[PDB]
Amino acid sequence: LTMAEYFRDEQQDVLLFIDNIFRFTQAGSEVSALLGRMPSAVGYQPTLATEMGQLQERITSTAKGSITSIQAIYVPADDYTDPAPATTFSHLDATTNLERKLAEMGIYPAVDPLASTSRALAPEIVGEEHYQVARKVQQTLQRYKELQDIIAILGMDELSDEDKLVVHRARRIQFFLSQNFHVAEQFTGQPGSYVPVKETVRGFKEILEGKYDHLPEDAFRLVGRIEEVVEKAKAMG
Amino acid sequence: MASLRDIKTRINATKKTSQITKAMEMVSTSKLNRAEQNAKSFVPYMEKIQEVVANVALVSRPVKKTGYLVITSDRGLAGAYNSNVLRLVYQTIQRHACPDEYAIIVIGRVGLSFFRKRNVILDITRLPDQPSFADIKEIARKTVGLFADTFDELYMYYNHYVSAIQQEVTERKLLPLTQEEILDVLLPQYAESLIYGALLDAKASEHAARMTAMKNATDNANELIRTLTLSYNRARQAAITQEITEIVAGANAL
Repeated sequence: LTMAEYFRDEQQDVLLFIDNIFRFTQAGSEVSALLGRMPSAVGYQPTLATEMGQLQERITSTAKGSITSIQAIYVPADDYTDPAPATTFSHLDATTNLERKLAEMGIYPAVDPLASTSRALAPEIVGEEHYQVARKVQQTLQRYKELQDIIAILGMDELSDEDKLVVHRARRIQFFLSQNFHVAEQFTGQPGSYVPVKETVRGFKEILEGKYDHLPEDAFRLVGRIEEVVEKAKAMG
Repeated sequence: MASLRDIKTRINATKKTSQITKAMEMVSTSKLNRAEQNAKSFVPYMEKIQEVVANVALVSRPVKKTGYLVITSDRGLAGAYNSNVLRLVYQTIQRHACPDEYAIIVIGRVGLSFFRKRNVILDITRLPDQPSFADIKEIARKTVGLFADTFDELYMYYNHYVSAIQQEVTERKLLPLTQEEILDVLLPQYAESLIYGALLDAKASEHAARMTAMKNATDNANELIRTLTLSYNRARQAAITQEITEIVAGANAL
């Protein structure tokens, strides 16, 4: 941090990439015991909160220089209620919460479409068009979420001709949320893609607007710009 | 992660669900072995019709193929029993001709539900009596089904019955190719007869398809327990471990 703090307070904008800020707090508990401290919840250091407060705000942009930081946050045992990442949440302007479920679904990045947030989602920030679609997606993703217990018990047979549609869209939207990461290829073999914001916004529009309700799911899996889906679509037959 | 008392709420919810499910399976298994009772009771009448309809050596293809008759239930949780038939119907209508033509009669709301929004409706049937389909108010449909002839040559859509719950959807057809010369009396009593039999086998399916769909749910619901029993124990453990760790760590503090 002190490194980046240099270029910010001594001179320009800085990108601070901290990989697993968790390991900081984690190592913390390792010492907290030997310090002769009273263990807190879960056996974490009774100072866990403050120790992170004194190392976060430091990672911030000022009137002198700007700091755009992206920190990896490990989730111990997939428990977001764990003091480490929990306490971390109130330290970010934007979050991306990764789920193991979505991961095994094959949805990558496995990013919770209803958990991940940003202070940016405002019409007063991202514009109306981008906003409404934003929630529109989330809306229909949630509506699908609720339906899941029925599907898991009664299949889709007793769902309305209206809820079914929501099951298709939702899925295909939850699939289009998958992406080709350039730092992937060597494994899967697929090249990769950077989808412009205007093209993401648009792509989902059409999907919510139902130009694609004919194309099968699998077509929308692992792609870039919405056009590609149509391409990979025909390739299916 | 998650709760404990929120894991109990799920178990018990699932349990009371399996209960209600398996209830109806048995209930709909009780409505299969009454389908025979009204299936049998119709065995004779059918025999003593084809025996009459032996056909003298002394209405063939008239003009077109037009209207259908589509058999269903009013109630749900039958598996695909509905959608299936309501597929062939919707196919071989739009696999047919594409004007507002090729007209329709439906038995059971669920049918009329889809048929309604799509357009080409002719009649209605609601509240069929369940395992005992009342041969009576289906007699009003033979009338509408025939007198409609405004019509030509109808086909009937429903599910057949082979051995408890296993079944398949069909198009057997009817109004074509199989005093003296009284056809004015056999034409009618030979449709009333078929549209009826169609039901008994339709219903026989219904109850069956439901008997099963209410097993699949029960069985599945039962697995939802396993998946939860597991997550309950785990959350039963971490909890009794945290409580203790708390009680000691608060003593060593003294």
